[PDB]
Amino acid sequence: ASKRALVILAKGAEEMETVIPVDVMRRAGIKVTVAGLAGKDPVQCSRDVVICPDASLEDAKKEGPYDVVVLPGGNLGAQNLSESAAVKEILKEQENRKGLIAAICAGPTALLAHEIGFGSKVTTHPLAKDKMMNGGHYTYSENRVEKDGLILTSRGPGTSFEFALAIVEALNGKEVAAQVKAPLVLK
Amino acid sequence: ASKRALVILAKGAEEMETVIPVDVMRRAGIKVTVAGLAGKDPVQCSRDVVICPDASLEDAKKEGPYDVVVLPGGNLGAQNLSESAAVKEILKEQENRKGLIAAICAGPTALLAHEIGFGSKVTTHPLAKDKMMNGGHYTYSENRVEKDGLILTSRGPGTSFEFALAIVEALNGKEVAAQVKAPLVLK
Ligand SMILES: [Cl-]
Ligand SMILES: [Cl-]
Ligand SMILES: [Cl-]
Ligand SMILES: [Cl-]
Repeated sequence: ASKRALVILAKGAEEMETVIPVDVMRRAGIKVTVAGLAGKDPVQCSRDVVICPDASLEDAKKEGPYDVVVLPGGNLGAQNLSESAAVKEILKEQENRKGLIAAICAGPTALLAHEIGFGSKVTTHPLAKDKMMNGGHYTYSENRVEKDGLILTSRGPGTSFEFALAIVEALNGKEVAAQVKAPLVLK
Repeated sequence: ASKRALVILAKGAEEMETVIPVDVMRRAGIKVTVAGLAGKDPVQCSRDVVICPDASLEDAKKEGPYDVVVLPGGNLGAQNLSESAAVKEILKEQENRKGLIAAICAGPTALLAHEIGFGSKVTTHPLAKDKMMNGGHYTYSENRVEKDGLILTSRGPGTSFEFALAIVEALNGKEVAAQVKAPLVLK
């Protein structure tokens, strides 16, 4: 069976950090559900790109479990994720079942909000470090992608490909990640 | 007055090559219109991301002229662009007024189809080289971004940030491009 990914899409998400992982994961043969936090209506992202989700989160969360739960960044998107009881339940269940959780840019701050993965080495966007580190519940890294067991984090739009390929490597292995990578013309 | 960009969005466009330039150009303060080739309805991109355009191309083309016309890639998107009389008219008018034309991945093959910028040095995705070079009307480059006067081309999803920043540099200058670049956490 193919691996499955849930990408939780909130108003104010960073559209690059949403689309790059969705696209790359689909290139890797992962079945990706783009789930709208607020419902099935189109989502206005941080830079005004409007993305139509595959499903509401309400519906998608009934079709679990997923091999990865992905949290895009965008400050306002991440705040929305941080405020959601549905997201809290999903991430706690994912942590409890030892499933991967992946978050980029400000996205990792939603892990703090929901008390997920404390003790992990993490990265974030430089501008999100102080938020993430409030209370000292994580150990900070400046690596472009950081993975500490089942918590996978990354820094910003420019690390999105590396983040997505790390997800692919974790789920489908190094060879699939290398095969997906080559046609992308990465630096 | 701010500079203005028209991004022409066709079914089968590469969503990363669509969203990265839109987002980066908006970060640079460019007024970007995402124009749907087929009309104002949501567009299903190559990897099934669905993007809602700002306007139809029919409508957006009445609000010209634009400082840049941007053609995303995606093989099926580029074919759609190549088959469109509306796109032909837009690109011919843009070339005639010495305005920038920017195309990525397979996107440059639409320049061939519409007989735009012959004699220019161009790049494309490696898999689109032979299509682009049919007839020897361009000189090929393996540079990640190529700019020959008002024809700006680039290779693939992984060169999208460099492509977008080259657009920004051309329109708003080197300092604005460097300022936009820094928060992206590029390699
Ligand atoms: Cl943001
Ligand atoms: Cl290739
Ligand atoms: Cl394609
Ligand atoms: Cl910064």
